[PDB]
Amino acid sequence: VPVKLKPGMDGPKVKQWPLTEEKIKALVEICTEMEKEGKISKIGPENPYNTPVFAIKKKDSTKWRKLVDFRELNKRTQDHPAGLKKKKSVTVLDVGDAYFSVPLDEDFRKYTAFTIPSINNETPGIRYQYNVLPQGWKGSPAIFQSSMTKILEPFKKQNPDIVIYQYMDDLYVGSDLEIGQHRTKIEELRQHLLRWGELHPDKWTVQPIVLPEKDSWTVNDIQKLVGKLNWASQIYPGIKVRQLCKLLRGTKALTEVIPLTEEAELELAENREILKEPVHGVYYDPSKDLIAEIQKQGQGQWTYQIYQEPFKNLKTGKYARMRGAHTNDVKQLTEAVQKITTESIVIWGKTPKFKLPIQKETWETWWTEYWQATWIPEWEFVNTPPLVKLWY
Amino acid sequence: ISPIETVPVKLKPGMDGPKVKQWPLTEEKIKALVEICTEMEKEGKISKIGPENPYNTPVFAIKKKDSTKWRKLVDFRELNKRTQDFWEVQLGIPHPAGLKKKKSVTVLDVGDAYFSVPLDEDFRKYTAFTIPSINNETPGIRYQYNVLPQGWKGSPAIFQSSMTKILEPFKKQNPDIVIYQYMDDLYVGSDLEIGQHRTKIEELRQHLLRWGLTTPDKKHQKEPPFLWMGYELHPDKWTVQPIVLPEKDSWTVNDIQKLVGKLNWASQIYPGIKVRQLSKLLRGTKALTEVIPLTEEAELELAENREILKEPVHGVYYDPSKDLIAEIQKQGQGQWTYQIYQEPFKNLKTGKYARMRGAHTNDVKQLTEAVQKITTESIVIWGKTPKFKLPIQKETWETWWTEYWQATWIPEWEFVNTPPLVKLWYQLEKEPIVGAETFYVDGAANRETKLGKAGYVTNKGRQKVVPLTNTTNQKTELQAIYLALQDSGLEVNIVTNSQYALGIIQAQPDKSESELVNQIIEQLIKKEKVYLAWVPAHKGIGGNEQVDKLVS
DNA sequence: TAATTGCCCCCCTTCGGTGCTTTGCACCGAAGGGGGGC
Ligand SMILES: Nc1ncnc2c1ncn2[C@H]1C[C@H](O)[C@@H](COP(=O)(O)OP(=O)(O)OP(=O)(O)O)O1
Ligand SMILES: [Mg+2]
Ligand SMILES: [Mg+2]
Repeated sequence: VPVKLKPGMDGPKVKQWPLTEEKIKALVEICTEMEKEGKISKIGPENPYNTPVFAIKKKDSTKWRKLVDFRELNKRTQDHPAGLKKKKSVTVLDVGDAYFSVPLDEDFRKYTAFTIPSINNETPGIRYQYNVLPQGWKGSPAIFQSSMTKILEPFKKQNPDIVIYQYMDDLYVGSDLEIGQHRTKIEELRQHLLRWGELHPDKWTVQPIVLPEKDSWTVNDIQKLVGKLNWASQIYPGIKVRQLCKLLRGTKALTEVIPLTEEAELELAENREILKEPVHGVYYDPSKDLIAEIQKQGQGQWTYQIYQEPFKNLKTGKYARMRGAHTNDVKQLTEAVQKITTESIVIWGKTPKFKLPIQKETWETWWTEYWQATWIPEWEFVNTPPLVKLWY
Repeated sequence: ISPIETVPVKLKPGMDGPKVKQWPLTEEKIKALVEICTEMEKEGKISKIGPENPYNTPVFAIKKKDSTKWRKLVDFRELNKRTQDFWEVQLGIPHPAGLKKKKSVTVLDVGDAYFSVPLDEDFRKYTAFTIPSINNETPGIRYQYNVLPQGWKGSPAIFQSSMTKILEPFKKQNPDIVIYQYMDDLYVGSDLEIGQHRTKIEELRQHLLRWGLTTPDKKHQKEPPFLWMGYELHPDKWTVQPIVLPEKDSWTVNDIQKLVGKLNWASQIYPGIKVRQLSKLLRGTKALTEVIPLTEEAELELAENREILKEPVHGVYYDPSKDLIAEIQKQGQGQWTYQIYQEPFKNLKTGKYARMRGAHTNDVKQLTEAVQKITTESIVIWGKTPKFKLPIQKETWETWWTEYWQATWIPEWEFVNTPPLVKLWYQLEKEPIVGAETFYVDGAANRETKLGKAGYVTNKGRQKVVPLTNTTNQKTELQAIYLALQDSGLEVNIVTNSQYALGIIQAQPDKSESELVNQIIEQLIKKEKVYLAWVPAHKGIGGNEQVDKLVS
């Protein structure tokens, strides 16, 4: 398939970040094996393009996997079942290896260049380019789509109740059957793929905005409640404060107990009822991009909002490791990013643009040590503290 | 020249070769260029050309590290602008601290490194140059490069790739030989006996000669100490080659820049090097020849750095069977030193961190940044992250990273009780303080007259409004919080309508680039209990709207 | 005004771009200077 870049695009020119010794050794072994079978070929410096590369150790798997960050190439390259989210059990299968069977267009190979670094810069970095369809590039599924449909046709017709979606390197196959029956179907699908050459989206609850409940309210409590309601006014038009604001009249001590008036109590009940109901008027536009904001709430708790336009959320959730020791904040944030990306792929078929609540240097230093997925969402870093925790 | 395959190079689309005239050259330079060009023409490294070639590029000569020998350079800036882009394969600089101890060591250099690698034929016409005749009259001799020219932006990457290709078979046949290659410089370490190591060295030299890469005996070092990449390598230790700090009575901007650069270079093995006071002298200066007097803070720093540099220090070689340990120490004014070692008092490496990232920071954030810098440098050099020894209590770090809104982490670390400890100087109360006085502070400023006002209306009737000149709205809000802190007791509750001031203060800074924030920090440290509360500004919340007209 | 070059890593300062709500302020990357290497 003669792939092309987007009109007016140049090509990826991203520098390689340093890697640990074990990662470099694994990459050297993997790339030697790949070059032996012609999947990659050594290139020189006259190729001006580059994408970063690293290695990951997948979930409870002792085998290293080479991962290429094709985000710039994916953005520069010119190339969804609505019932999958409603399924009962979704299993994600890695079908990336198949991509190594179909060659890649010659004129495009130069865009897949990458550089393996060296420990202590003992030697200049070793450059390779892909001869076959690489894992992580968005054009690889778009080129292997025909073969994927050909392979899956004997399965989908035999199992019409199983919904199969493909994103990049991952097959999300979902069913409404029993977990044992689901595992049996997964084994059948494996065998079918070999011969032909554990999500639970039903439990994806939203995180609503809850006002606090108290038998005695102070001036500070009413002030915080009024601020929270003022913030929610942008999300739920028709929310009101007025009487609560009238309660905060004059200068009073923050610890003074102020009784709730009848109008204030009635309006608070109305406000709670409005917050209970979901926001109405949000529709997923496939043209616009997804934005996922993450907030750290402490005690191993994180909250997130996936939205396409500000103050109009398409999904609100709360990732929680519930401490359990696990003092690593970067590991928790990486796991949250991976889970949110998987949810976004299942629900909308698109990875979201992440607004990570972390310093850039810490993320680039440590994120590869905990990454388990074969895809990398685009992310930016927010350097502004949230005013008041309003999703907790 | 060499049987090396050329790297195909092309011009940028739509561009043509340079036509830059040769500038006049001195007679010494002309004679050196004539001799070099005659020798190169005899060996086929350059070829005579005539009217068929319309391109030209100025040439000149400089002195090499070894004097009495000239390096011929070409000002290929136009051709470099019109040359295709390359990807550089040199990703960094090897460090002696990353070297393992080897029984036998040899440092090799290849003679005329670039001139031994052929240049792409179709590109050769673009490398045309004219050697001017002595004095004048007779026209200069026009040549073109048949090999990699020095001064062309494609030469380094091409040479490095070619050298890697040349060294691949020998390294495959000799997996027990360690070869560090930087351009044409080859460090070769082995655990063999000296006789077997020299036999292997002769085999490597023959292998290089088969590719047209001569290794002259002048640049072939066989005995320690080895001069490698600016370092002196001994069998069990390494040092930097001697660093000569300039001794000037009157310092210009360029002299201060050179001194700071040399001190930064020296800080990799000399502990305690500080350059902050000297770097502050470079702020606001315009001309590189402007004389900057020392400010009696740069003088003390210079004296301390000189005293540090007086005593000779050395690093040790990496032992992969032991553990990497990085100790961090604070020095004040946002400066940190660190030592990476495997055994106590045997430093593999030393360094400093003094970056001032952000307008407002505290010691914990700077320590985290220093840890990140050390981690990435250690990953570069040794391929692994070290175990940290930090002057911060486990409780302090726990409180900071659990109460902070950003994700922060420090790898496996242990507290070390070194007197200048890292701590948070104040804590904001999570709940309002009973019995304490409550201030409703407010600040406004018109964005036309650059004037405003600020006040702290109190629940007990106290109030005060101050006018402010040349201040913005944010400055007025910060000044209102400062007012609240000034006229309060040891315990105070503060309510403001400024999320900017809240964002600044909740980060718990101890130093800032703004004097107002510094005064606020001083007042916060003075207090015992402080609770900061935000409130929507124009929504009738009493106090912050009861009398914000006072300041509006 | 001189001396005129190229690539790589680092630090320190300056300036323009971007973002976000608060058109001021904070942050970041590129480019200038310097050091080191070849
Ligand atoms: N100042 C410089 N400008 C441009 N290229 C340089 C410079 N210094 C070194 N190089 C490049 C070109 C050289 O061929 C290559 C190897 O460096 P070096 O050993 O100093 O010289 P060389 O190989 O030309 O000569 P020799 O070793 O015979 O003195 O690095
Ligand atoms: Mg040489
Ligand atoms: Mg050399």
